[PDB]
Amino acid sequence: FYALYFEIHHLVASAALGFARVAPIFFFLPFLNSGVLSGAPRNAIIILVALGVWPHALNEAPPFLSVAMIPLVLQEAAVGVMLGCLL
Amino acid sequence: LKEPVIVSKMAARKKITGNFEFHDPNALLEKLSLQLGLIWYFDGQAIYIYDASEMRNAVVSLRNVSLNEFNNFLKRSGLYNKNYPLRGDNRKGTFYVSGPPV
Amino acid sequence: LKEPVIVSKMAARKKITGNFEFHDPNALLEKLSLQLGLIWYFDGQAIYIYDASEMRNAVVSLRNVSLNEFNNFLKRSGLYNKNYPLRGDNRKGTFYVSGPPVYVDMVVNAATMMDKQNGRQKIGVMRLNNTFVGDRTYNLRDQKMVIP
Amino acid sequence: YVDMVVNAATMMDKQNGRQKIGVMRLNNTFVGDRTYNLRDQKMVIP
Amino acid sequence: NDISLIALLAFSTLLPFIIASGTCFVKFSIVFVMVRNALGLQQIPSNMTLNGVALLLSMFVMWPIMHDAYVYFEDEDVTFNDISSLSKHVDEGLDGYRDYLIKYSDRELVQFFENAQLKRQYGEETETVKRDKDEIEKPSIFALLPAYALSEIKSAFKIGFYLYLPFVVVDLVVSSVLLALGMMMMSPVTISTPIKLVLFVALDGWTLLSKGLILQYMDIA
Amino acid sequence: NDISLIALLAFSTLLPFIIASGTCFVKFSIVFVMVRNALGLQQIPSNMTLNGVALLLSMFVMWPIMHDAYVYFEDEDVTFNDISSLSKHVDEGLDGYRDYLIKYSDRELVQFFENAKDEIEKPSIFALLPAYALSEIKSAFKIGFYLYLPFVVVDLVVSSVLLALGMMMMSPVTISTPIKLVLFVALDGWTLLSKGLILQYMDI
Amino acid sequence: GQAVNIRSMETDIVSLDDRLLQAFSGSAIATAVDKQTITNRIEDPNLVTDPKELAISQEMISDYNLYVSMVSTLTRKGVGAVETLLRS
Amino acid sequence: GQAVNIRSMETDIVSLDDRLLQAFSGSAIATAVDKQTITNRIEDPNLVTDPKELAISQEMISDYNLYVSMVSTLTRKGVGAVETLLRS
Amino acid sequence: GQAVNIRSMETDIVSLDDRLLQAFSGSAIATAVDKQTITNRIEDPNLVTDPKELAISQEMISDYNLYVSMVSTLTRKGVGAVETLLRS
Amino acid sequence: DPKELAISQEMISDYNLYVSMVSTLTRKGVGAVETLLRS
Amino acid sequence: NLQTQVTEALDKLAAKPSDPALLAAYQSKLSEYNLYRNAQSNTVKVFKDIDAAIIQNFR
Amino acid sequence: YLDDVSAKFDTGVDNLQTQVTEALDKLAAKPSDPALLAAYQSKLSEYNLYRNAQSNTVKVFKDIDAAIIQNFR
Amino acid sequence: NLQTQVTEALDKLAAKPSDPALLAAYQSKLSEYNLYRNAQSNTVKVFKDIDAAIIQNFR
Amino acid sequence: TPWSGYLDDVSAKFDTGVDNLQTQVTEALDKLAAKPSDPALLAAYQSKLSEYNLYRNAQSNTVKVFKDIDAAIIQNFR
Amino acid sequence: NLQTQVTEALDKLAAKPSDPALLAAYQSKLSEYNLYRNAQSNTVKVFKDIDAAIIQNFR
Repeated sequence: FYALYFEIHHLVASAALGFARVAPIFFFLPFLNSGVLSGAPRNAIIILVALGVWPHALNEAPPFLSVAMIPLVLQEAAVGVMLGCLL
Repeated sequence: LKEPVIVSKMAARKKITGNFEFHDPNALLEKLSLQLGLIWYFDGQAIYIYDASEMRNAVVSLRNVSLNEFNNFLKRSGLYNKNYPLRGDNRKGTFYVSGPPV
Repeated sequence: LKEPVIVSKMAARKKITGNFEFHDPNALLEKLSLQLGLIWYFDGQAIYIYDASEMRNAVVSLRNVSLNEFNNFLKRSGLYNKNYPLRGDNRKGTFYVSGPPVYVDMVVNAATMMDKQNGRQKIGVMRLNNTFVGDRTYNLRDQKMVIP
Repeated sequence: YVDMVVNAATMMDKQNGRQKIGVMRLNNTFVGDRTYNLRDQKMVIP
Repeated sequence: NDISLIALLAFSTLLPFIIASGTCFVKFSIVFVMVRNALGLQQIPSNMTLNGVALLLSMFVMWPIMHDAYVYFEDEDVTFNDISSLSKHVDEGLDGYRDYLIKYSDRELVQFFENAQLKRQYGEETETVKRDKDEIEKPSIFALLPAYALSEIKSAFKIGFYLYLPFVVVDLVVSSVLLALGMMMMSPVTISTPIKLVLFVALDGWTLLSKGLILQYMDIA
Repeated sequence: NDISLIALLAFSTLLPFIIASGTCFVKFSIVFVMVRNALGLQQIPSNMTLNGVALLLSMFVMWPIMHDAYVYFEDEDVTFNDISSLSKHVDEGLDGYRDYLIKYSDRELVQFFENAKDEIEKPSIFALLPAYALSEIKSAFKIGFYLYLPFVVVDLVVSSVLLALGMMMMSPVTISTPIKLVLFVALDGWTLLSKGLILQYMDI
Repeated sequence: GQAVNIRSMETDIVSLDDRLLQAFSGSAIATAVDKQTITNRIEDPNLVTDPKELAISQEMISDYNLYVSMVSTLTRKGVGAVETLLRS
Repeated sequence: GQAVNIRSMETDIVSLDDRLLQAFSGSAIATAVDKQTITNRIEDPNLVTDPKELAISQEMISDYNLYVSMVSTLTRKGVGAVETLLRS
Repeated sequence: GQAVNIRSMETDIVSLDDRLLQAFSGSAIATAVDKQTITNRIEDPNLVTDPKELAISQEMISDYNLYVSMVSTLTRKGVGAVETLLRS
Repeated sequence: DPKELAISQEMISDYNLYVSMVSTLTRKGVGAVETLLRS
Repeated sequence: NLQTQVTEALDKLAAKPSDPALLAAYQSKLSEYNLYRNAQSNTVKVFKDIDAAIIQNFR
Repeated sequence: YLDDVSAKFDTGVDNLQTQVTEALDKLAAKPSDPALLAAYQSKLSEYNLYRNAQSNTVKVFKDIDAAIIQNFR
Repeated sequence: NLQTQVTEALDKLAAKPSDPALLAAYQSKLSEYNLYRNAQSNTVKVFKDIDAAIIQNFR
Repeated sequence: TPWSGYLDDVSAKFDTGVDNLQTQVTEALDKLAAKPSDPALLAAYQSKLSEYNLYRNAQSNTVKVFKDIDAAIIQNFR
Repeated sequence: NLQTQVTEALDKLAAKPSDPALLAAYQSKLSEYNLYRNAQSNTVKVFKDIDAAIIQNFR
């Protein structure tokens, strides 16, 4: 019964990279910024939106494992402000 | 029908319309349970109605009581339904049952 | 068909359209389960329908009954299926069953519920003919000799 | 109606055979063990 | 039986984040920061107290929904004998929360996520489901709560746009009468601010917007 | 007694939100900031030293309601064989809060909340807690408009006397703001609005 | 000697605190009668000597132990859940 | 004997919740029937007088302690892992 | 021969500051005597050797723990309510 | 089990520290972008 | 008042420590006072620890 | 694992659990023979050594994994 | 590989759970195996506890 | 390698302080059970069995005082 | 240097585990080394624990 714990544990690993793509769209949009949204339910919404759009299956192991982690966030944030500035 | 009827709320989302004439109701229930897809049971006090996708099954073992004695208890009580009988060997402890959840 | 039909959740996303007619549906159910790809089972009260990718397998061991003892129980009750027979040696405890998910989990659950529910001496009388019986003692007054 | 009848039948089990003596006169034998002092072996008959 | 208690405490810890997402508290909170922003006051009226007044009406509407959870789960016949009926029992426990989500969410935005999750699940070869599933089939609980919270942001922004209108019509006529004189080098926001406060208290927007939202979920008598 | 140890704790952790929402602290804390915004100030004096004095003014008028709850709940008749007489008994302590709330809340709005006179029964505590706070925010806004008005006049008259001269490109905030606060200290407006705020609820 | 009441009192009150008052008083009374009931079972010196009665005595101290500790943790999560929204 | 199903093929699920709910219902009926069958092992007097049966029942007590505590802290670490992400 | 006093006098408060001084001074004497009560219970060595007096001293320790712990958390939650309001 | 639980004692914990590390980096990651966009 | 009938049976055994009926009766008293006192000790103990747990919970 | 440290005591002796029973079956037949009494004390006293060395090694191993699991957290 | 030479002494006592020399050597093994297992679990634990404190500090 | 510990030090410290008691009780059981009536042999093994009982408890109870102290250190690990 | 004269007195008891004078002196020795070692373990422990509390405060 060890893999059942790993399924919720692969999800929470998968949501961190999912947060880094779509968070600076939640700063740019006029009906979604910090001027219109509070602090307590902000971080609840931004997590579960990325859980519904993640392309790979959640129970599987992510291909993130120790490749290059500090430059990967600046990759996904830089493409994120592109989706913000086009939208 | 001289009993109250309890239709569940998973079989309450389907709808119906039309001119119905009640002159033989226990046979009207037999045709409509099969044309729409439903399962029903009448215990002598009420008529329970489920949808066809709710039928469950189980296997239970009697250590020191035969099936033929339990089958004589069902004939004397009033719960014997010949539509959903009890599948099993006549002198054993294991059998197979399937039907409505009640 | 005089029985209610149970279609699974994954096998309801496929679609079919056309003009159909029913006059012997037990032969029609066998043909459409192979052209479209499906598995079905009729247990005397209902018809369970799964798609083909839900067939599951199992292997179980019986410590004190045979397969031929269990197959008469399956034939007599009415759950014996000649399309999914039992593959195994005729007098052993191990076999291999595979089929629809409502058919497989019943046979295994009944097999592990018959072992948990579950030598004769005999007398022979021999009259001797060439020797006395019982141990004797010989008081030959030099030494107490015994012959068992 | 159901919650009264269930509890009133369980509480009756927590609320809840007679022996008897028979005298039989025998007719063809004495009673009790007898002893026969036949001086070869102390024989007893129960 | 004992690990059913483990499920209660594990349910207990993620509760206010469900209130952060699942209930209609997200509708009350957004329009009250907007009426702070539309009046131009920045810190006042001190939104720490504005969290409390927005929570108490939302619990006051959500209370008949959450009260049915107690009566469903304090039943003395929780323990069943089969593995699927007990999982059926927790489904029919969650349906009173679930159909409330069905009534007030958008149709196609929930419908987009099942099609989006299945092609994630199996692949592209799975055929898409159209609008016509809605009469018989129910979606999952994890494909609902994304589309619910975005849809309420749409409806809350519908409200937040509307009462922004009667204040900004004021904010242009003050900036024009100031330029009707030669008073160009003057901050017009400090003249618009008195007549900005009267238009909400003479209209008495507090005691009619608060009544307006409760009719959008429940009725009286 | 042991269960009452929970409720004593249950008051204390929820205490900084009921005083944030169920007393006249909201009116004191609101007028003390827009008086800064009337003078054209941003960070003077603070948001900290203004919240401190607003806490003590509300501590005057709220303590006697809070004081009777000790001696009422210290009494010896807490052993009762009945459920409902104790339910009456804890209801009889909170009526000091109820008469405070009904005095400053609107009767029509709490009947609306009651659907989802007052002498035979008091209305429920959750039925009027937003109605008190929603009436105070309107009245603090209403009293906030009033004291905004004389400072509008000094902003306008000096803007017209610079336009009376030819100097139209001149920022009047560096000149009005000296004239702004002398209108508030020759009036001594700080020491008098604090007087009548106490007199608005508690009589002299 | 035993006794049971079967039908729980139930109606529709749109009023909210009094249902919570019945929950508080219904818990306060049930924890007050039993604190006496565990105490006079222990102070009665006949019941503490009988081994038949000792098996019950270990039960009731556990039933008191798990109950109030359960209410302590649910309320703590209850008062902690409201803390996360207003603290911001 | 015992039974093993051979193909633990990844039955793809529409969301992860039904998998968790079937895991929760797969083990709640498990530990519930264990709690009777060791208590009734204790509660039957003929089961406890045999020394041979006693160390078997000694064994299952140590298993029952080890089972639920291995499931308890695993979810306790799981709630503690997910809240540190969702708090932010 | 022991003694009790029966008069609990009342002096009028002129302010809230005059009120808080009685609750602190009335408690500081009480918290000094009971700790000095339990040491003289100990420092008299004939009191700690008797079985009947031990449960008396057992009771007086546990009341002392529960008393000062109950005044600490209230003042902690009291000043904690101050910090949040001043932060706002 | 004494060797399997011990090697499993590290195996649960290291993947838990890694998942906490990747979420805190996203917070300082996007938080550095948030303050730089306000500039 | 249990300690009274504790303190009344030692004296007849003190004046006569060889009577067979009394020390048997004395043993039946003293083991029960042994059983009573730690019972009182164990019962105050649960009331302290669970009361300390509440302030441990809310701190 | 905990079954195997138990079963190593059930495998290491062949039929000792039956050897004590057939002995006392002979002891209850004629409990007055010197060769039958002397053989039983050599056979009865070996059994009590066996089961407490069955239950104590699993007891020390019970708290050891219990020490393992609490150091997860 | 310490558990290997632990698991090699159980079988000779299994065939003979009455040898005085074997159980004397076995107790010297098993108590020493008790000292090995919890020491290793507790020592990795400090290496676990202190790295989470850093990320708790930097978050 | 066949490894030795500090607890294996003290146990084998008992085995080198004594020299032949693991076998000196074996030659007198061969001797005394040969003729089980000799007074110079009955008292011979009673001086051998008795010292066998003190030495085996001394090598045993030393272990328990030397275990729990090392438990007390590891108890002070966290 | 207490552990030195611990490790020198066990061998005469190893060579003679029946001398009545020696094991009496040995028990007064060996229990005294037992009280010293855990005392040293407990006294460094508080000095670590209170040292851990300062970094616990300033973090």
